Amino acid sequence: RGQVFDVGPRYTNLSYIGEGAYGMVCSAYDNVNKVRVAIKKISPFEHQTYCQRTLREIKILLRFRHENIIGINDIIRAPTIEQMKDVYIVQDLMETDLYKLLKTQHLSNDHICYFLYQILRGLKYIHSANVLHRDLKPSNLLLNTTCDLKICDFGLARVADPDHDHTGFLTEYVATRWYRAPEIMLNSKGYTKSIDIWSVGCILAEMLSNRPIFPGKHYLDQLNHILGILGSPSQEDLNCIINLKARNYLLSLPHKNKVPWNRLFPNADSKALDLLDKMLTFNPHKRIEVEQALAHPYLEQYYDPSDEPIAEAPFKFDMELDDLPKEKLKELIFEETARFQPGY
Ligand SMILES: O=C(NCc1ccccc1)c1cc(-c2n[nH]cc2-c2cccc(Cl)c2)c[nH]1
Repeated sequence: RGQVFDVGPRYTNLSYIGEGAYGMVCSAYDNVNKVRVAIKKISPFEHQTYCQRTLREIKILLRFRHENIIGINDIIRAPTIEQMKDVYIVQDLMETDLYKLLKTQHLSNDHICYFLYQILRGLKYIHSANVLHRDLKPSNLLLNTTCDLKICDFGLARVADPDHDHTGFLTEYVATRWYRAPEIMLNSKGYTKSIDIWSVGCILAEMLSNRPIFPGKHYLDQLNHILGILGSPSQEDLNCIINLKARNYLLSLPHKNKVPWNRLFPNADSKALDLLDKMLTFNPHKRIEVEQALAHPYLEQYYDPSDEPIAEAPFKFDMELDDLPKEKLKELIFEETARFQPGY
């Protein structure tokens, strides 16, 4: 529908689901497994940025194997790099994403607790492979008819690099704004696992009220919203911010008191709010880690370290495809998708 969707013989009966930039997603029938599946068309070979997000995601999703992470069952493309204009990614078909649910459905504490658990169970695996998602948000969280959750879209995911994390004040950033951590606008490049935890916390706050917690309308407004609820950062939290332009801005701000979680979330579970507090901690070094998040009393009826697997092996270092030209990426996208062609 709309435009060309050439998913070959093995997939039939196309139904539009949704799209976006350099992509488009339909549902089809897998004749080999007799089950309906989701397929996403990708046309990234235009400029490097698309190719870059497409290579990462294919490279990661293909090495990752986890119940709460979306997998790639199949990849359809042309037999030659010279004929390849599009690439099709076959993935599990899910009923919906968390973004849609929050629009019309009120979640029970049980649903909130289970959804939270699956997010962290999957995030733990991701960080085990030394990888950051870096764009966690409701729309990147898929649910099926029995409320099984799968994290998707690793287009902004990078290998963790905490040693080269520092940067100047008000540094431009690409991930979704409502879920950007405080330090992003202050002095962080986003190469620390503490980036993801913050977003999860934003997500946990949004699940409690069906509203985004920090809905900034622009870059610096995002920091205002956060400071408006957590209140002024303490002296010790302020001493960790060594960058002067960053520290002075915070200093130039009038003293603001923190708003009690139970003031914002009246009918929320106390154990939930306590964990929310740990996740939405201003100081990234103090912010609770994922494996602590699971061991938290709130997730007590699900927590089981033996049933929450980690990666067999991480990614050695940051993927160097950062300054790699359009041509080499297409070649790499081509080489990464080879295992799915019949002549292989
Ligand atoms: O990768 C995915 N989404 C992220 C994304 C990035 C760029 C462009 C489009 C989608 C994705 C979603 C799904 C999916 N499975 N079942 C339902 C979906 C789905 C739900 C809501 C919206 C879409 Cl567009 C797709 C499979 N892959």
